[PDB]
Amino acid sequence: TKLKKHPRGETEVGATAVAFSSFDPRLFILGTEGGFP
Amino acid sequence: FHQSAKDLLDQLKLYEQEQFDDWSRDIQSGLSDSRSGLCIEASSRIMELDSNDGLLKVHYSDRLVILLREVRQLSALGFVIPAKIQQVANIAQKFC
Repeated sequence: TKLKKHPRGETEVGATAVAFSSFDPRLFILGTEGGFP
Repeated sequence: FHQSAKDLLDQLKLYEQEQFDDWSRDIQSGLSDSRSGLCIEASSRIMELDSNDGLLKVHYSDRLVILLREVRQLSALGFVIPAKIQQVANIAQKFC
């Protein structure tokens, strides 16, 4: 399971899609609803 | 150009705010009117519907997800959520 910037407040980090780089299992981007990747 | 385009832009800004104001008012009114009044998880009202289609009459039936989406929308868009909604939203979490 937790990405939250300034937890316990107006922080609801939801995303619509995620992509992962073939380069490395631990690199990926979250398509946040906020709009800023 | 500026005259026309600016007048249009201002109208667009007004459009958004008007739609928002209505949204906010209706949510605050609905909560204060008929949802703050001890909404409970009433059991299935079977006898009312003589078809075995037990009507689980609960104010929270739809409202739970509506409130969660409502606060998500306002938060993402950089709007202030009046306390009244934040309070019932935290309650909604417990029911969920």
